Amino acid sequence: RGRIPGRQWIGKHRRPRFVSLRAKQNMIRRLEIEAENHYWLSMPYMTREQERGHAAVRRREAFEAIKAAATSKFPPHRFIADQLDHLNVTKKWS
Amino acid sequence: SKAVTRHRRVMHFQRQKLMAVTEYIPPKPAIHPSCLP
Amino acid sequence: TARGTPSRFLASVLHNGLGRYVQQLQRLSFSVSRDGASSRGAREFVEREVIDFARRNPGVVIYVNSRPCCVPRVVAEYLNGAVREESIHCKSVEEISTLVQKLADQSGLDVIRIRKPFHTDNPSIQGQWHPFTNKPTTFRGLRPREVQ
Amino acid sequence: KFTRSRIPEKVFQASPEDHEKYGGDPQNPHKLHIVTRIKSTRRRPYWEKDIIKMLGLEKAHTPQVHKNIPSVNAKLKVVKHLIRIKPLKLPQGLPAEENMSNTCLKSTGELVVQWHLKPV
Amino acid sequence: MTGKELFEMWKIINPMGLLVEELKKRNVSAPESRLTRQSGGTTALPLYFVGLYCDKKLIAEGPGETVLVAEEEAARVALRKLYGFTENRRPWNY
Amino acid sequence: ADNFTLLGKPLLGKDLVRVEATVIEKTESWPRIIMRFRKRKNFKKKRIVTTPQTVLRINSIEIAPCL
Amino acid sequence: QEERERNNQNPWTFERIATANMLGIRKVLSPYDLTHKGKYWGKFYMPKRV
Amino acid sequence: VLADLAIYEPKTFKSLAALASRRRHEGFAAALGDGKEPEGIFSRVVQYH
Amino acid sequence: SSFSRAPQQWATFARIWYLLDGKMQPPGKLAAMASIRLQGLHKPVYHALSDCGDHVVIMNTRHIAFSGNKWEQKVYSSHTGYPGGFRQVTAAQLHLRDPVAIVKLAIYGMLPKNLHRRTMMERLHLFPDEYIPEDILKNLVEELPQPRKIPKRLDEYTQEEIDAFPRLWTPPEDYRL
Amino acid sequence: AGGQWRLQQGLAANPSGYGPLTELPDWSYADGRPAPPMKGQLRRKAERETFARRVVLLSQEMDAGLQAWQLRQQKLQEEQRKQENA
RNA sequence: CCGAGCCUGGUGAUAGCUGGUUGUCCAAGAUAGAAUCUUAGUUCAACUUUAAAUUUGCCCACAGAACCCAAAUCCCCUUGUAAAUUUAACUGUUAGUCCAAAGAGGAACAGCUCUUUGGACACUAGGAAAAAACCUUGUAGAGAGAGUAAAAAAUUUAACA
Ligand SMILES: [Mg+2]
Ligand SMILES: [Mg+2]
Ligand SMILES: [Mg+2]
Ligand SMILES: [Mg+2]
Ligand SMILES: [Mg+2]
Ligand SMILES: [Mg+2]
Ligand SMILES: [Mg+2]
Ligand SMILES: [Mg+2]
Ligand SMILES: [Mg+2]
Ligand SMILES: [Zn+2]
Repeated sequence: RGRIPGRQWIGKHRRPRFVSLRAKQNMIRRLEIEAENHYWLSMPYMTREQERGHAAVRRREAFEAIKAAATSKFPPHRFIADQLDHLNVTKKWS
Repeated sequence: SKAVTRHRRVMHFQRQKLMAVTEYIPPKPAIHPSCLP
Repeated sequence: TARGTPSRFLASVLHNGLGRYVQQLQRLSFSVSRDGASSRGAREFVEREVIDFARRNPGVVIYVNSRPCCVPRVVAEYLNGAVREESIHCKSVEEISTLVQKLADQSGLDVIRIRKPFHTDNPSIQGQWHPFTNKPTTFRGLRPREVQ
Repeated sequence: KFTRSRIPEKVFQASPEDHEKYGGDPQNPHKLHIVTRIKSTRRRPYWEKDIIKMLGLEKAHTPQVHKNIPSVNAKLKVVKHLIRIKPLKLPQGLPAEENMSNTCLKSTGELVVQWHLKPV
Repeated sequence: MTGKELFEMWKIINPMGLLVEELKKRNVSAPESRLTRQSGGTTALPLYFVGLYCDKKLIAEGPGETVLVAEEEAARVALRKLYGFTENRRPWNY
Repeated sequence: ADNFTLLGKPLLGKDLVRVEATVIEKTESWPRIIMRFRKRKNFKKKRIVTTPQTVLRINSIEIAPCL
Repeated sequence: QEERERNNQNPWTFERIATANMLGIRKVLSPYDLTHKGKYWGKFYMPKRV
Repeated sequence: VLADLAIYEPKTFKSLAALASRRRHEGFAAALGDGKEPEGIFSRVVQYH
Repeated sequence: SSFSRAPQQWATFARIWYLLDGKMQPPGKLAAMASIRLQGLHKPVYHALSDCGDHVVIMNTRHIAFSGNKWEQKVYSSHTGYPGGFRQVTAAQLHLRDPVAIVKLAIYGMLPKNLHRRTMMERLHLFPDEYIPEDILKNLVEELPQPRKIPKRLDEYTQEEIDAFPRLWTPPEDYRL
Repeated sequence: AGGQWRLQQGLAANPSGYGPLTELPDWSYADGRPAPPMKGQLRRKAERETFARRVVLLSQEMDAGLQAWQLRQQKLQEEQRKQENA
């Protein structure tokens, strides 16, 4: 007795989940935070034409720095010291 | 399943929470309008 | 694994912290090979900073064997008699130095799981808790529902 | 079907009592939005998650500064439900070069330029 | 010595007799032992608390399985308190 | 102490107390094992760590009359 | 109906929450919901709903 | 630490419980009148900068 | 402290004999508290490995009262083991047969479902009437208070309370009553 | 617990975030000497300086854009003046 | 052990078919479709990976994009950010399930089937009872520290002159 048809959370007939005041409080909190977010999003500080052409310089320097870092790709340097330090394994006290 | 159904199609939990929070909160005075007034 | 491995309660040797602190690493015995690319690290360590090690730590004693070995070893025993064998085979000098320094810092007691990260021989003040601490008494000591 | 939701601009039109309660003066408005991520980027569309990635808020509970300008407010509107925002407060003026190091934030959205680390 | 207390190092006999001897050396009356609290008296695990009171004033309380164990433990407590070797005493200075 | 105590808001004054503690030993912690395993996917990996640990002993505590 | 939707003390109404999209609820919702705000579910109609 | 304190020195934990009860009473007085009153003495807070 | 080690341990982990009276109390609350004390949660030294339980005894289970129409609503059900042995008895008849079974099974449900449940149920004690064997009305410690109050009856309300209580309305004289 | 109260009072919801419980030094030499800064505090402070420099640059760029708009509007004014003078 | 014997050789017969496939550690990584004696497969495209050259790449601001007879979309300077294209070399995936939404078929049935936008799963963790697909939540460790997230169903019913 007490069986559910098929799976418990899907299909034409499922186990009916219900709401709790815990979830109600949680969601009202989320949405009131979102309402104050709307408020603070309002009243901008500058206009489109005011803010049009100020950051293009910084964006340009950023993109050219990225280009330089990407172009800077080569093999590393090789050195006689790094090569010949492999000879140091056969040392022994005389 | 389909949108319109013969039975009441059980809805998503988020939606059911939203509908359970959104109701007509009747504006009542602190005093009942019969005994005092 | 904790249940497979033994355990101990945290403790110090002889209560070293109260009195004068003493470096309770007693002895080191290095076994190195003249030949062998594996013993190059030990040889260069003995060259540079084993002298400085002994001079920094006069209390400890150091023996060097310098005998043919396919693998260089370091043996160290502590005040308790705790033995510690370690293999420095194919090991760099800076990490060998850190190893020796940590052995000098380490005490004479084998490393295993510690049940408790502290130890207080005088834990309880104001009297240990018993069930009758936080409840009152009765007039001339009467149990509930008792005439005399 | 599910699509990018257009927001009517009338939503972002403050009322007199809204001003009175939030203490946000429309005249002489703030300049900078402190932002923090409250919601999971999972179970969210690719545009929302990659937009917050572009803004640079992969890490939660991390106050990050953006401008108060329409181009950014667009993305902020798009991912508004995922974030707690608040404008920047400072009584002590901009941080001087001498006080670059003794800076500290507050839960009230304020930025103290000096941090003496002891009570009044 | 810091760890173990007195009577693990220095065993004694007739602690209550030694206690009355000490109290009469200090010129006070011979106190009486009185059970303050008890539980499970008929139970297989009797538990008693004995207090040593002089002139209607207490000096030491002691738990015990039985009355004798409780009173001798209270005598030991009084001895520790008198000699000043209470576990809550000033640690050794360095 | 046995009959009193002093609370901070949050912490007490510096010169009011003086808590001296000595370091006694530094060691590698006993080897702690961490492995991740998944089912029917040949995903198995093991790793062993030896976290460093230090031991202190508190020598003495004293109180100043400065209230 | 009109006086109830005028005099409801709830500061939160389906039209507001939907036109705002304050929790991505347009996911669970339909575009028809914008005009079928709360009263409708498929063919049904709850007049008490607001 | 609250646990081991209540274990080994119950007098201090009883002091803490009395402190908490008094703070509850101060909070109730504040719930009655938030301002327009002298704030609780223990409810007073420290300002750091 | 300045106590000895073994006596200190003994007094710390010792057992306690709690008593309660079941005169007009709810078995729900009574079993909740009895479970707390049997587990020994009230001891701040509680951990599952040490059986820090305490003996509990309750009196006058016969004079127990539920909240609601539970005397009829509730159904204590048990299967004997044979076919058709699926017996059910309402709380009323189950009480008439055995007045303690209600409270003991209530605590049986309250307590954890580990094998310690049976041991703690053994430690529990039970009496439908205000009478006790000598040993276990002797070896007691303390009688903690009851969860709820008992409302007074008209014969119990003194006269001065009635006089202090103001009368609310004036009846007309012409009325049979 | 109490994080909301700490926030309404002005402190961090988590005491480990900021304040005297976490920013102060955790140890000092018995002789009274100052201990070296720990890596957590060092990285937090570096992050704070980066944050502050970012705030400064952002505000400077916003003010520069506003000033550039003002200059461009003045240009437009003076060039209309030129036009009707022609 | 005869739908046509047993033995040997070709013969290690072939098999898109089943099964199996050995030491340690790390990183990136399921992704439109077309043709096929083709749908248990394969080839190409796409996706994924690797190493390099180059520069624009994602979000996008006004404006712009049909007569017939709705949610959104395309392009798109700025701004926010750092990726994208091309080149050289292959492999593998290419029989997919639920949910929300727009539709069709069906019975306005299916844990049904088929397309589209999106999400999750086939990767870890907490919760709804156990629970793939529901809600929170992702970059990995030691802790005998702390603050939060989603997170517990409420209902009792009809007198009448
Ligand atoms: Mg099933
Ligand atoms: Mg659908
Ligand atoms: Mg044949
Ligand atoms: Mg073959
Ligand atoms: Mg095939
Ligand atoms: Mg990976
Ligand atoms: Mg573009
Ligand atoms: Mg299907
Ligand atoms: Mg199906
Ligand atoms: Zn009335």
